[PDB]
Amino acid sequence: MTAAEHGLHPAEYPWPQNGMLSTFDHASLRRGYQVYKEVCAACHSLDRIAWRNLVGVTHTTDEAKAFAEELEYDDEPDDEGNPRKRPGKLADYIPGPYPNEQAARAANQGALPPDLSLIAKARHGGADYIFALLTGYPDEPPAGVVLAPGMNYNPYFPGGGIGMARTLFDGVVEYEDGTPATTSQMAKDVAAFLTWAAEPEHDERKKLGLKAIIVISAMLGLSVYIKKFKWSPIKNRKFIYNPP
Amino acid sequence: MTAAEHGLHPAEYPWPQNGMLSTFDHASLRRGYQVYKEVCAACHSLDRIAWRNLVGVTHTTDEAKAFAEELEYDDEPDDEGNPRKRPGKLADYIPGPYPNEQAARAANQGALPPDLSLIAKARHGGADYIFALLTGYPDEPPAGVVLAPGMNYNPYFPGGGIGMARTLFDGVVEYEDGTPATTSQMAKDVAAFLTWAAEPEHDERKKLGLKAIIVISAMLGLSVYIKKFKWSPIKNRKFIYNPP
Amino acid sequence: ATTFYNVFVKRNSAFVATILASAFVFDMTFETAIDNFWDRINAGKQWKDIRHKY
Amino acid sequence: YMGWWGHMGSPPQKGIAGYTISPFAARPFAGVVHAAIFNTFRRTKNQALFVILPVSFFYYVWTQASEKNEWLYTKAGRHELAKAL
Amino acid sequence: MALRKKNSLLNMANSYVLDSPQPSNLNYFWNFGSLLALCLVIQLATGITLAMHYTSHASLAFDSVEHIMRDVNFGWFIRYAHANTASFFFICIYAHMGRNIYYGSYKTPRVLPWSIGVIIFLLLIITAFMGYVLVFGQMSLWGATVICNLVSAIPWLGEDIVHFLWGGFSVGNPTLQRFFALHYLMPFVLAVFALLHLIALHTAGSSNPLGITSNVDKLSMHPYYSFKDLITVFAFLLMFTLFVFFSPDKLGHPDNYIPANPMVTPASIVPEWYLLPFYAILRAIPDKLGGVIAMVAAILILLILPIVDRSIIRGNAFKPISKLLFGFFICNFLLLGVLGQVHIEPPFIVLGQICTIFYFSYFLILLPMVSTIENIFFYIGSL
Amino acid sequence: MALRKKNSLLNMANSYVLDSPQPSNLNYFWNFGSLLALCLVIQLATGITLAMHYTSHASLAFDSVEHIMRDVNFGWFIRYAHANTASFFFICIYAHMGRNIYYGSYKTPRVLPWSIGVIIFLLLIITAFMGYVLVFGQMSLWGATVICNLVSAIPWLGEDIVHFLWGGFSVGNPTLQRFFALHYLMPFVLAVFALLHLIALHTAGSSNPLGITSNVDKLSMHPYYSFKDLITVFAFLLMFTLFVFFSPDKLGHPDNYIPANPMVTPASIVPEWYLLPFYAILRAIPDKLGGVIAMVAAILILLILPIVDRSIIRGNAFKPISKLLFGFFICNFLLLGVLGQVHIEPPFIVLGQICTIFYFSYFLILLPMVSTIENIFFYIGSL
Ligand code: HEC
Ligand code: HEC
Ligand code: HEM
Ligand code: HEM
Ligand code: HEM
Ligand code: HEM
Repeated sequence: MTAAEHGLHPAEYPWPQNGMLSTFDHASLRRGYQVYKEVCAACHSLDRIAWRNLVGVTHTTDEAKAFAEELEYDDEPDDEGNPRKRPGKLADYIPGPYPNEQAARAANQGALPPDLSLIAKARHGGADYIFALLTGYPDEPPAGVVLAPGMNYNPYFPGGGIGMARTLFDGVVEYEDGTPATTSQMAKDVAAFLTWAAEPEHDERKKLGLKAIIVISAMLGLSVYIKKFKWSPIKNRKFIYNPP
Repeated sequence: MTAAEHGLHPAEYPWPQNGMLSTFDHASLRRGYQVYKEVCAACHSLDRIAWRNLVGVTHTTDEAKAFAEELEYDDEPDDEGNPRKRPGKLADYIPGPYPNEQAARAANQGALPPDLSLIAKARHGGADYIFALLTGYPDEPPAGVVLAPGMNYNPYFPGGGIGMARTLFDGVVEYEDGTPATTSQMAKDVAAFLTWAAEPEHDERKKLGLKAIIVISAMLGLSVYIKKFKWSPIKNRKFIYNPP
Repeated sequence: ATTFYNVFVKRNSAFVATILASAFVFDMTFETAIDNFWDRINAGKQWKDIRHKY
Repeated sequence: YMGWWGHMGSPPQKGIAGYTISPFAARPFAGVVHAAIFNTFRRTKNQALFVILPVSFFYYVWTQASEKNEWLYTKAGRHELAKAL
Repeated sequence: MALRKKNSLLNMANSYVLDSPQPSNLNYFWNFGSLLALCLVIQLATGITLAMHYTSHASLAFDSVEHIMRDVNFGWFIRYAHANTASFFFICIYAHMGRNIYYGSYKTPRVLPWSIGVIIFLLLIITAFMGYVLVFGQMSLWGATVICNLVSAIPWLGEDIVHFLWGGFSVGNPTLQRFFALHYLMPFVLAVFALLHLIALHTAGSSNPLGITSNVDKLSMHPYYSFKDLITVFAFLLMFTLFVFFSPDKLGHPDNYIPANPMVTPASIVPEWYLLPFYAILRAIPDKLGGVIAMVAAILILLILPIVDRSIIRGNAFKPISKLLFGFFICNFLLLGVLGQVHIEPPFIVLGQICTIFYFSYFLILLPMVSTIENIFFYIGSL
Repeated sequence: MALRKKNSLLNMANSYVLDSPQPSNLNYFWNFGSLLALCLVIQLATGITLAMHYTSHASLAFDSVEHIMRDVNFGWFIRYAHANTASFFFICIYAHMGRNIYYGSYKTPRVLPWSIGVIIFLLLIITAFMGYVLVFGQMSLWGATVICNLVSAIPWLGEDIVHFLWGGFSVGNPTLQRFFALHYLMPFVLAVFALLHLIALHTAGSSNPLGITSNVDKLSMHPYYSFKDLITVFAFLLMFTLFVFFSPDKLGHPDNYIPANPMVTPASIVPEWYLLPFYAILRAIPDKLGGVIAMVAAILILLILPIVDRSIIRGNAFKPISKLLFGFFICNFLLLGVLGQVHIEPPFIVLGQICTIFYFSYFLILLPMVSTIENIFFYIGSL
């Protein structure tokens, strides 16, 4: 295939979580949630994440309950069987911007903005792809590219023509921790956040792996000693043959 | 327990479908659908039956499509993602009178009229129980029975106090086949219809059973001949013993 | 050192008891040791490190 | 074709005397350094060709094919691609 | 040498189903073993088929069973076949255990096949209990609730174990999905144990109704017992046919056609008919934990038959007193079954306790006494 | 006599895992058998566990896998363990088949274990294909679509058979539920065949790397191969750990994290990596039916190795030319694997065909020729 049809492959950036012993930077995760909430959530859902998932990752229990309680969710019908709404609870999932696919496509000139809960696992490149894509809109498409109407040129997207316009510009977010909200900073944070969303076990998984590696390594070393020990009678065996 | 707490056990009526070789009377089934539609459907759903299930049992394809097309069902959203209705198709299930349990209970002084798709299997007695219950409202409760408010006395119902009032009265239905719509006739028809609804395979099942009984009987007879044939050398064996 | 063999190793019942008691101790101490190690190499990154702001 | 202990199906053995020592009496890692270096080098040297020849050939084949394929789908390779289809 | 003997794989088959030397006088009660194998095969075939149409999620489970009944071609047959064969499996297993007890199949040298058999019986109970839950009707749910609450009796950890079984704080979706997985698995485990008890038996060979050695007079398994097994296969299939085609719900509880409702409690929560005797034994003991122990002990006590039967003679064919005692034991086991489904009311409360005492005293008192006395009567009686 | 020999059940275990006489010179490539058994055990344990949390209905399946990843305690581990072990299962099975081909384990007297092994290999492929579909991501759906459409090639009945497999007119809910049931079952069938091939092997005993008889010098399976098997178990677990804990998605296709969408077709539909060589063989033949036959023949042709190997010597340890030919065969099989995942473009089209011709010509031409020639060289060479 042409390189265009594949998309340019994203650079390997040194994410804090790259590295066998490295967790996510939770401060970056928190910043990234704020980017999701103020920019991406206009078009993209995060349906597999519940408010409770943020607790003790990015937010305290209280902050997350506050986020839940601001929204209205469908309750069980009342006693006359009429529909009712209730305020959100931590068990509720973060609600999407559109009620269905058709509404989503209508608002985006036919393109359907994917749910972002898994997008870091669902594209080759992961965090790097999300970072490259958000930051990789050139001012002008390379001369000779014909964009379909409502498409934007982005070399990292396969085919080049992406239905999502550039959305991160310096200072679209005001971070609550005083970090300068540059395009690059926001893309890094949101890409980290989405990576966490796709694999929330990441931190625990790598710690258990460290324990496993250590125990299994020691057992492997000992199994070699024990094998050699038990086999030495066979390896050391000597013969004397006297033809009869 | 007291007999009251159990409910009076319904008589064994001679249903056309009782009998190893007997089908439902389909004319009765059709009449019974008309009773369901004009009396019971006000309160009771039949959610497991689709329009297509009536075809070639009680109604032709055309009659059933006519029934489906009179109703509105939820379609897929339109292109602006707004909800839409469509006319019914044969694949659609017969729709219920109430949107949820709460609405059902509110309309029935707290009692929830059960779905009737399985009610013939779900009560001891089956057709006989449904027939006995519909026809078994006495004019006056036996002296000394205290009914809870909104309950009606019916001895066949366990405890005696049933939230469903008497509903079949002579001529509430006008049958399309000219059969006199007496309380007993309507109860018999609707009870037959509900029995069909619970076990729609009934007719086919009994015919295949007849074939199975015949084949398996013949195989059993032959297996006895063959066993005796093959065993005769062992059964017929004779010994002569001469102590050595 | 004969003494050590005689007490902990000679009887298999004693040897298996020793192994399981050692596994208990190892399991508890290794858990604690890795926890501390993990927190040092991932310093300022984890929720416990930023939680104090809230 | 194989028996069991005591009647394994060996031709009769006579006159082979077999000697060995207890695992507790031996050094399990005796001469490990010599083996790990010299013995492994000997065994690897003797098998090297049988691995290197097929690997190098099929890697070269793949390299040539992947490079041609890449080149055909450039601007420069437009004409050669048109002929190849 | 013939191929069926030469080739190791064929020879294993040969040793079990063809050249296997059997006593020449096995009566029809030796046919339950093959019927149980037939039930196991029917259950695997129908079960795996239902699994292709059933959905384990609690929101869909009951409806998936209705879908099988109504929409799937011959779904009604496969469902009823599976449900009814579960009943026949227990009729045949009780018959098989009855045969074994009457004819002293549990005595040396057959203690091991007997003891593995007791485990097969426990696995069958677990399998059938979990399968019943999968329908997720009212009896499914309430039966799971009350049976799993028995584990709450285990001291100290009981409550924690129940929450662990349920995967939750009540019977619900997690419980249903795990029972699906285990119900699928358990029949394969059961098949392995069934095979083990046969392999164990193959060292002694089958017992026979006289209780003497058959080493003197053997018959190949095929063709003689092959063709004799066909008769009961066709008799079984006739009984199967009458239930599955003509009365598919005679052995069923109507309440299982009402979807599970954790709020409404059904009138009477009873297990499936084949577990009823154990349920009666449980009710007999007033203490919760006592009841559970008694119920388990009612099965595990079968393991002591090899010890408590003191007879020098194998089986009951020639023992008039043992035959009478056995008759009473069997009828009492049936009475326990009946008392398992009555209401906890006078006078059945006291009666249930008396039957439970009779059940245990058979193993612990009467069989050891009667078998000792008959030994003496045979010796003095033949002098 | 010792209990492990006296008791029939223990003696069967004893004969396989303890007193089993093994050649005293098995090298590390004889350890794949036990690794495959370990994979099979891991897959059973993790698989049955996933089944407790997975929902087979197409409306819920993908979400149930997300629920396992996100909500179930250690669900992430059990899911990744199951998914990665499926890859390791194929690495080990190819290694095991490679060992068998190199050392002539397929020659008399071991044709039967070899031939049963070829069936095990087919069942593993079917098991792993169905398991992949259960996720119901994009690759799940599109892979099922394309692979099940191959059956459309069967003349006359093909279309009807595909609709029969699907239970429908496209891959959807009925297909998913049936694959769940069968994917659960197939590993037990696979375990039975694995056991059969061992029983078949036990008549000849294991081959050894010299290809001579080991009847002269045997070693008990335990403790020597028990402790030697531990080394590869721990080496395997280290490799397992690095994948499952540190790179759980290295062997995966990202597209399987997008829910199945019958509208959107993924860029490239390729099977899981371990099926790729067969996929390359299929693409090589232009005819639809031809392609399918070739793909099946690529597996079934292994059954003719016992015939086409004309050597008087078992295995390749002493056959320089056969070793070179084997090296080229293995590397070609890997090239086929690579060409299975490239796009159908020049120059890979022609290359794929040449590799496919080389694949078949190994069995049909080169091995018979080379083995005949080496026979002559050994005889003339040693005169
Ligand atoms: C107002 C619209 C809009 C906003 C704001 C928006 N997106 Fe999107 N996004 C889209 C649409 C539409 C697509 C689908 C593009 C297509 O398929 O052509 C999309 C696609 C994506 C994709 C996947 C592209 C692919 O490979 O399929 C990612 C990742 C993404 N968006 C992330 C984000 C992040 C991160 C933000 C903001 C921080 C963001 N989006 C803001 C509309 C938006
Ligand atoms: C306007 C209300 C209403 C009408 C009309 C009605 N029902 Fe009912 N029905 C109920 C209610 C309420 C219950 C629940 C009674 C209770 O649980 O106390 C019920 C219960 C039943 C039951 C089951 C009783 C049980 O055992 O749980 C059957 C069967 C039944 N109805 C059938 C019918 C049939 C057949 C008709 C008419 C041909 C009918 N119903 C008409 C309200 C109605
Ligand atoms: C799936 C359930 C079972 C199957 C398929 C099965 C099958 C068989 C078969 C085929 C035989 C040999 C023929 C026969 O005597 O009928 C047999 C014998 C036996 N079974 Fe079972 N069985 C099962 C369950 C049980 C149970 C639950 C027990 C005991 C509690 C048991 C104990 C025995 C004994 C003791 C024998 C030897 C009897 C004898 O021949 O004297 N089995 N079984
Ligand atoms: C000993 C073997 C088995 C026994 C005794 C058994 C028993 C049962 C029972 C009693 C039920 C309740 C039936 C009902 O009332 O509807 C049931 C349901 C079920 N069983 Fe089994 N079963 C067995 C084997 C299997 C196997 C191997 C499967 C394979 C998956 C299976 C799958 C099912 C399914 C899916 C249901 C639920 C659908 C239904 O209720 O019909 N069963 N089983
Ligand atoms: C689940 C898959 C399998 C398992 C668990 C398994 C297991 C084993 C085990 C334990 C042995 C004995 C020890 C060894 O040589 O490694 C063995 C030997 C053998 N297996 Fe497998 N095997 C499997 C699949 C296969 C397949 C796919 C084949 C052939 C295509 C095969 C053919 C053989 C042969 C021919 C032997 C005898 C080799 C010899 O010792 O010389 N097996 N297998
Ligand atoms: C030889 C044994 C087995 C192999 C090779 C195998 C292979 C696979 C594969 C490749 C998948 C796709 C995994 C993914 O990417 O997520 C899978 C999924 C699955 N397998 Fe298996 N499997 C085996 C045994 C079993 C068994 C015994 C069960 C018991 C039910 C089972 C249950 C499942 C379930 C529920 C899934 C779907 C959940 C998931 O994707 O993780 N597997 N299997």
